[PDB]
Amino acid sequence: LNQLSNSINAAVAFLLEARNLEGWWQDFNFPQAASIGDEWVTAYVGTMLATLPYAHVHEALMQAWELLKIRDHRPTGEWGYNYILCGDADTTGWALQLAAAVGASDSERAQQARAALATHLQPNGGIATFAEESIRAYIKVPDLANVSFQGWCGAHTCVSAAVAALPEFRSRLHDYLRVTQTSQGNWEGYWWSDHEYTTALTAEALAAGGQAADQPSIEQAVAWGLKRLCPQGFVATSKHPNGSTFATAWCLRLLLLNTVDAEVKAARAAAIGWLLEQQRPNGSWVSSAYLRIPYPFDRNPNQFPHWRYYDEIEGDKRFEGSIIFDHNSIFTTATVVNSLVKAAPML
Repeated sequence: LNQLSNSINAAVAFLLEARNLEGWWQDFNFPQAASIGDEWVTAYVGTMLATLPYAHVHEALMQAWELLKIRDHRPTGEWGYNYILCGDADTTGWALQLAAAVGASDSERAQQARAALATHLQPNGGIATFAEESIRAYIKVPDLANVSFQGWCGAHTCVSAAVAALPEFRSRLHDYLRVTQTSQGNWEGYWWSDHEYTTALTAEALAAGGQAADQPSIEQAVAWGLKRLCPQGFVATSKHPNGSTFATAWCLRLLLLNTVDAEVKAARAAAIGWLLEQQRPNGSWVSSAYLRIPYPFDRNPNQFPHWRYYDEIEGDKRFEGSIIFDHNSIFTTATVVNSLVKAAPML
């Protein structure tokens, strides 16, 4: 436990010191286009840090909420990737989770944002990231008149899973989240390479609902998570064959939804041990939060075989069909420390 405490405290120090002077957490980059994310990253990192019982962390969260309130430039009341992007449902969801942590769920901005988030609900019962009219105004791509946005404006399981953390959206999204579970027990996301993200968030939402009917689905997801974790205590990926910190943190969160099984308990202990070993001297973990950018018409990004990492491409390049990452390691570090704090009592 002493090791865990030092690891968590070093990560908290990194994250608080990694803010800019205004107080934003910034991460990800679309060079010479959308640039660096702030609203989305700050909402997410704030939410991750809400599990800490520290006064100075709660002060940082309250400042993060003030900064989000200052970003009131969109008429819908939504938030986005950063100032220059249009509003999106995922960002707005994470912002409302942060609002809940600082007791602002019934604030006028939170009510406005909640109403806007509700309009993204589709006929199939899932949440869409973008409204077509909004994202069409914002992007500058050739031949926009002959480009479908069926992918970017369709219902997304990763966003639905995140939004379902809000109790007031859980009932609306329940059936959609149930039908989208695979035969292997997991869910597949749209914007994310790692299925552990969407799978953990969906299983958490169903657990939080507490329906007896959903318990078999939750247990199937936990069984998938146990399979995904190697004996050494990591989730191996194509990009990180010796362990992704981001995928491992989300898998650790998934494995918390079973408190009785002895092998699941052992698996979490292996994951904690490995994550402790992987921590950098400055308190961070190595960047592995892989956000992918499908083509706007791509309904099935999990069946796109051409993914490349944007920073590794030589010559003239496009963001479509590429993968970007959290270059500052803030998004990854926030994810890992949250998983360690949540998992520590169940050792």
